[PDB]
Amino acid sequence: PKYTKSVLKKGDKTNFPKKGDVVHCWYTGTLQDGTVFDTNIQTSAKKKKNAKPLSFKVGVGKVIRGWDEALLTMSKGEKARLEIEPEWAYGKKGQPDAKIPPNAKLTFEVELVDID
Ligand SMILES: CO[C@H]1C[C@@H]2CC[C@@H](C)[C@@](O)(O2)C(=O)C(=O)N2CCCC[C@H]2C(=O)O[C@H]([C@H](C)C[C@@H]2CC[C@@H](O)[C@H](OC)C2)CC(=O)[C@H](C)/C=C(\C)[C@@H](O)[C@@H](OC)C(=O)[C@H](C)C[C@H](C)/C=C/C=C/C=C/1C
Repeated sequence: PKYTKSVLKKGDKTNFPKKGDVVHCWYTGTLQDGTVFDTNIQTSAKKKKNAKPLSFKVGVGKVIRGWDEALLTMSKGEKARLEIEPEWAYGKKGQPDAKIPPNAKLTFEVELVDID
């Protein structure tokens, strides 16, 4: 796989998402030099899902390839760090209009909040 995952806080080890499911996630993304280019983790309130965690369906290509594959190995509660090679993120061109330089390897802390 072209990502690397380190478990930072262990999940419940029972509830894992399948390719069907909708996952609810908090995240922070940093570029190589350390600058966080995006987070949804909030210092005003979490409360109550204000603001709301990210939601998408796993395994169906709604998100970048690194996220899609890594979410399938996480259990509910798990906070993990993910280093994703450019090939499994925004690749050669990157996404300039969204702060992603060309050929950036990207590091994300991700936390699985809930699965339905
Ligand atoms: C302001 O914050 C943005 C998130 C930003 C966008 C730009 C990137 C730098 C970034 O900074 O986040 C970022 O941190 C990032 O790289 N992320 C977001 C967190 C998950 C991983 C990654 C990502 O894959 O983003 C995604 C990346 C940008 C796009 C994918 C790239 C690969 C390709 O396979 C996919 O095609 C399907 C599109 C953005 C998302 O996580 C959102 C949730 C999903 C989509 C937009 C698409 O799946 C779309 O499909 C048409 C949908 O079905 C959605 C649900 C439809 C509804 C109406 C739109 C919601 C839009 C929400 C946008 C949000 C909260």
